[PDB]
Amino acid sequence: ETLGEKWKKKLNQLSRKEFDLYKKSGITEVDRTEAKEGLKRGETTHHAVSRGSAKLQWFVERNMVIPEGRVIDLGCGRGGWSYYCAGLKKVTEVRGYTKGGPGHEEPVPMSTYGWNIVKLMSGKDVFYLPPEKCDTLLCDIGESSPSPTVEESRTIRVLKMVEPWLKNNQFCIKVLNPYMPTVIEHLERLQRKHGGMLVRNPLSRNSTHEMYWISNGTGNIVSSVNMVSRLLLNRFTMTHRRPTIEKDVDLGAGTRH
Ligand SMILES: C[S@@+](CC[C@H](N)C(=O)[O-])C[C@H]1O[C@@H](n2cnc3c(N)ncnc32)[C@H](O)[C@@H]1O
Repeated sequence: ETLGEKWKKKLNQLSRKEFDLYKKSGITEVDRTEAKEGLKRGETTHHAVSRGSAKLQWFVERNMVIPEGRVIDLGCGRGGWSYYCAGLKKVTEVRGYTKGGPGHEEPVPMSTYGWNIVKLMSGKDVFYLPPEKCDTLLCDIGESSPSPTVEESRTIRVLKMVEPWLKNNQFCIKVLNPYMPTVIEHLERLQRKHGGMLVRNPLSRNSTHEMYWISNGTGNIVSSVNMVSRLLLNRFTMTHRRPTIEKDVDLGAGTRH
């Protein structure tokens, strides 16, 4: 049994109180108060539509994925990754796909900087989408469950779905459950063919073991995964540490050339 699986069982043992104290212990998170207030008033400039704009920003500002050209955003939800990429100088097109409907977030229209190169499309199940030419492949799909075997299957399905989109392009792909042995085997095969590394984002909650497979990096996958399981296990053992609060992103306004 893996370190990750032991973490999961401990997480499933927690009360809602213990869980709520645990999920943010020691993490980093952005302050959404201003954005939530302005979005509630219908403002369409400056605000990120979700915490996701800041999450992708963390990887980009570290050169782990460098978005360029035609960007595909699989599972875009409200659009936080798509709107963020739309303001980056090398990006020329952003196409987001998400399921919508009951249980799922719908794209939110915005006029943040570069909005004119974004098209977000709801009613799209990516597991039925034919792959398209693109220079950056982004994917943030993976629903948590209390069952890690369910999570194993959802993770493997995503990795099998993304591979035909990958053709010597930039990428950032969520790996919901990276500690199950079968997932490891797949990731190791994928890194051999397409390179990259798995990376833990500091803005991810302790309630998920998600890691992101990014195109610009090298490293040992098993080692990076076990380090996260050790980190998440250690955070059970202490009284809640309040999260390191950071400033949310300002996505600006206006068209781009
Ligand atoms: C964590 S959210 C992504 C957030 C987004 N990156 C942002 O910045 O706001 C994951 C999204 O994937 C969508 N999703 C889940 N399964 C999907 C599927 N099979 N096809 C398309 N979208 C899916 C969910 O509805 C959800 O909106």
